[PDB]
Amino acid sequence: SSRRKWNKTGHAVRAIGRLSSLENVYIKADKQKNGIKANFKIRHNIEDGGVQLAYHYQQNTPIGDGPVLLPDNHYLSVQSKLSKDPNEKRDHMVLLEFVTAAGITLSKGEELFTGVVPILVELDGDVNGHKFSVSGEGEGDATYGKLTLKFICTTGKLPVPWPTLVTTLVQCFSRYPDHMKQHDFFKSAMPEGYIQERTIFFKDDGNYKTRAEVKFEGDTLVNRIELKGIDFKEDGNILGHKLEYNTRDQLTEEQIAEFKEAFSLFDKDGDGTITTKELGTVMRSLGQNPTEAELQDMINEVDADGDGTIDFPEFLTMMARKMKDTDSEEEIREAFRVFDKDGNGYISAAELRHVMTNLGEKLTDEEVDEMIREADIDGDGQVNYEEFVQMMT
Amino acid sequence: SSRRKWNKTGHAVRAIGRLSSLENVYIKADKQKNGIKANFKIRHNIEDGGVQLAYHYQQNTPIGDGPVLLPDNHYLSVQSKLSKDPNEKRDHMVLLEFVTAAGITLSKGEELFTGVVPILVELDGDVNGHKFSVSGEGEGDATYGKLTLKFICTTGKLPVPWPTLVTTLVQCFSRYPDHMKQHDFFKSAMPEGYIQERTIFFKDDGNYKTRAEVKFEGDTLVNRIELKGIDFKEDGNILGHKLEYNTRDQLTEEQIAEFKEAFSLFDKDGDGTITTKELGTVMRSLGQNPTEAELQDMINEVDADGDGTIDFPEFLTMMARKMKDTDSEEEIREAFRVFDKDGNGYISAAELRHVMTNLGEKLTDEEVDEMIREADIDGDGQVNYEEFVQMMT
Ligand SMILES: [Ca+2]
Ligand SMILES: [Ca+2]
Ligand SMILES: [Ca+2]
Ligand SMILES: [Ca+2]
Ligand SMILES: [Ca+2]
Ligand SMILES: [Ca+2]
Ligand SMILES: [Ca+2]
Ligand SMILES: [Ca+2]
Repeated sequence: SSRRKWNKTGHAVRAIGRLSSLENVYIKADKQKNGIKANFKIRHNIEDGGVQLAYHYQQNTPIGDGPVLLPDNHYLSVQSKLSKDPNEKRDHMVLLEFVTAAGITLSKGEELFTGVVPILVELDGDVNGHKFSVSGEGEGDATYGKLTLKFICTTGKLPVPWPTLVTTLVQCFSRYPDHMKQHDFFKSAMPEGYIQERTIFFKDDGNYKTRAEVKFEGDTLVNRIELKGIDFKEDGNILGHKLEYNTRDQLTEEQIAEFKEAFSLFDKDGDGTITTKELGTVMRSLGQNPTEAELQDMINEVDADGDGTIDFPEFLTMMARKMKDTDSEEEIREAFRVFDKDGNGYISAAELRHVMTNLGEKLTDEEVDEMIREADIDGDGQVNYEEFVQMMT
Repeated sequence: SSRRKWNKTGHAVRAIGRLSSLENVYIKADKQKNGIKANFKIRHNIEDGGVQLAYHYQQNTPIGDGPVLLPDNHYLSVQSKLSKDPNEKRDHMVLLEFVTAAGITLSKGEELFTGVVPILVELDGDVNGHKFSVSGEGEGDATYGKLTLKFICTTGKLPVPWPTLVTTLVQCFSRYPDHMKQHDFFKSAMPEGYIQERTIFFKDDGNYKTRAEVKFEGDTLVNRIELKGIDFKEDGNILGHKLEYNTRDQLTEEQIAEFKEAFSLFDKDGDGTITTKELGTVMRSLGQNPTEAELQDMINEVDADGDGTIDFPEFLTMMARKMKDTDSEEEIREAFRVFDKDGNGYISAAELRHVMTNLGEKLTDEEVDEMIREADIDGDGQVNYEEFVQMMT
């Protein structure tokens, strides 16, 4: 039938789009410049529909003369979230970002990034003759590939949309997994730093050319940029400000922080990933004793890059999974039974603290009492299943 | 805060459940019996909530004396869909199943399964003294790991729920990828066949013990089973028929068949998986010429078992992906532009046939006309964007 022919041809053509839709940042060595090159495309959603493509071409070279690491081909996977500060009057962007290297299967610089690192960003721009500046500050935690920053336009109104400046405004904060440590050029160039140059082509519109110096100044990682844009159309998507600010929707900063706290309970050594030993330790603490092979099978069923561990973005994907309403409810039932160790249908204060302390939290009885009090609708001093449901909902 | 503590502890406990939730069928060699062993658990949804667990223990041994293949540890991934025949008065089950081997990273028997194979299934059962029989027939297409069968209770009312009999009622039809051909015990035992024995333990209830002979009789693959159940509770979930029949919901047989037809357009050699060469061929046919490395990157971003190809269940996952309403609409825009080769905003009959013939279909002009006619709301002889949207929606 014609409708069947349409449907199947449609699927095929849509499949081409999904199969060919490279969203990752692809990195290759540039041995002749003792550095790297990258290319990728950014899809900027246009207000009221459509996308504005931005083709990125990138090259990086060391500032110092110390030896650096030149990588085999690989990529970075980026999850970004843009938001606003309700208390901020200046034109601004709040940014949360997780970035993880992958694509390859199973020293001084690395040490600089094991903890939380303060970040300063400064950009002076010229787009079609319009002069502007941006300042940003925040922190980087390369262990989880995490960035949190706030940027301000210090010259008033930004003459271009914030999302077009995201890639320009610190890939040294990417998480490189253990088996890819020898492929992290960005950290290897530290503390002296690297130069990062891009041309960014906005299709049917102008282009940005950027040059940046990324280096430590004392204990702060600093990104200092010059940007120049040319050939932009007065009422194009850029100068005409026709791009969406943030994506609809997104699991929000607060929820992510909750999942991260949960993640830390498993990631006992704080190295940014969960191993079989760590999952085993957690399960053993709650009374379950699966074998090493079983733990490996368990991790495999939710391991996306086959590295044998669950990193934070993998943890997030597992927990953000859709779930049928029936599965969701049964999962909550199973969770209740975990808390309710004696199976009497009520979570006591003693059972709550046993669970949390075993997971690796350090609560006083008074803190446990307050959690109980929060959920204890009928005031009997315990949390029944119905009360537990509300609390988890 | 207490709510934050609850939320994060909740996530952690729920994460344990999702991390530990082995759903795959785990296969290991049983060299002493010249065969294999397996174990897995099935979660049967209980009507009005809850799950009935069924712990499976399995062993298989060859019927013949010819040499067989003993595998390294691996697993089978199963997607099953139960349905009913509205025209069927007998107690019955309609079943569609895709089964794919994995878990291992990068002869006479195999040949028997390269095409569609007819299947007959017969089971004589005794559960708590209740005698019953089931007959089934259908086809297997191991190339896609696909089974399609219909089963009838030939003794009247089935004294147990259909879903509890699914695993008992032909793993020779699993798709084993090229790099795992030496690990396919099931096909290696053919045509002479194998004995398959299980004990299935239903938690807080009775157990099934099964013995089956799976072998070719002429050109038909036959599964002949004896089942005995003991210790079942009169008003347990089994004898009391308290289990859900099918899962809510599921992309339906008709949609899957459309996606399979779409898949075949890429899978030009019909070997059940899409390579970089095949995606390249398809894209080249529509005017796109990505490099081999680009095609490999493209496939990687949607490759789940890292084997470097996209099999049918991987294709389905890619196409069943959630998609934000805005992404969905832009994807349809991009698809339109593919059909509308001259960019005039209208898909002509000439443009439609060019697209379909290049994808690898063989339509007459009259068939193309009918597709146009189906979508051509305003009768101008072409398909505009609004008309295209309706057709894809
Ligand atoms: Ca760890
Ligand atoms: Ca992983
Ligand atoms: Ca209790
Ligand atoms: Ca209570
Ligand atoms: Ca193929
Ligand atoms: Ca694959
Ligand atoms: Ca046209
Ligand atoms: Ca028309």
